[PDB]
Amino acid sequence: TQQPIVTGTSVISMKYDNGVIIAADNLGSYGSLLRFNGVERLIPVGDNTVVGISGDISDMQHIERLLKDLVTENAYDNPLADAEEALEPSYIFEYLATVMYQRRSKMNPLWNAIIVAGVQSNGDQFLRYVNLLGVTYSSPTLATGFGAHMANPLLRKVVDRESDIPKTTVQVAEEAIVNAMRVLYYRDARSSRNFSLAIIDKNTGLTFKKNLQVENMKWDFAKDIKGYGTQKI
Amino acid sequence: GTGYDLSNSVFSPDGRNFQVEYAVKAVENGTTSIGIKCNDGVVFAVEKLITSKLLVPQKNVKIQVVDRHIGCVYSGLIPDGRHLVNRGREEAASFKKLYKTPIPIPAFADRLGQYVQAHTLYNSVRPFGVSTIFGGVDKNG
Repeated sequence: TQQPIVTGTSVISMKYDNGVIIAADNLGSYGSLLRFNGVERLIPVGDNTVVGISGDISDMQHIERLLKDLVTENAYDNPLADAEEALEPSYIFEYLATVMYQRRSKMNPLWNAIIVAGVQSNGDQFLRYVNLLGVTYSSPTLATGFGAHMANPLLRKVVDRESDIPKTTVQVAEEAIVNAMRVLYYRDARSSRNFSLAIIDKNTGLTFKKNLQVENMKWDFAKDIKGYGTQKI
Repeated sequence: GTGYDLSNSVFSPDGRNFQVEYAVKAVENGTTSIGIKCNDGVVFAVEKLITSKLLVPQKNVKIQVVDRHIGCVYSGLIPDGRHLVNRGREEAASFKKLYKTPIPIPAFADRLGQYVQAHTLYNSVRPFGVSTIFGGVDKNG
């Protein structure tokens, strides 16, 4: 892809004492047009990984097909594919990063930003980020697009360093994620009120919540704003 | 004349390809493998010879999977069976990439049949030494 067409906006994610949380809206934007509502931008790989993709939706569907084929080809000649030697978040992220960097070096990038979150087999939280340039990095809080500018401050207020992760319950992290999504819907022009959220825990498993809505909207004060300076009525 | 069984894909005066029949003989010398088509699906079974108790039980899997719905077992030269299974996996992957839907069982059967028949078309390639029982469930049952 040399220019994105149908795109999806920010994808946010954070860590907590027992796993990871990742959210993304359900909108496919055709430029300035909010064309496609209901686009699931969270792709659950297996029962232990979730990939959140922002950017060109065609490349995101290509990534979906590649991940499903990776799962299928891992199941080949692997009697433990449902136990040991199963696809880990680290394996999925490394495959994705290899693909992204090779496409970048081939001058035909995958115009996306990908956040791979999950729980390793040893209970450790995996949460990393890659983009169309092949840049890979990880942090207790990750976000793409506008979320990297607005959602990341609110998420770092909850988890600023690694030591804060064991102190963060799943409720606190989910509340922070929902607050960040609300602020994004406030200030992002290519955003949607409906979104999807996923909580990967080392004790509960893959928790996939669809059709969530941004609530508790503060708009009353808008009735008092009049004019653009000197206007009184 | 004579010597019709020395090269593959050579028609004998009685209208036969003896290399294919020799591959069939190689198949007959292999372990037993069966398949049963029931009402809602299929079942595959195979016998694994324990030449020594040094073989780790439950390992050395003989039944292979193609896509997520195709099961394949084979009797004969196990490596040729693995080769055929890899070819079928490539065919199923291309079919899913192009037509979205998982490959139907008759389509997979015809793909494997065309592959083996092409392998019985040239003297520069040896016929497959396997008989393959495969199947699964598709939109037609």
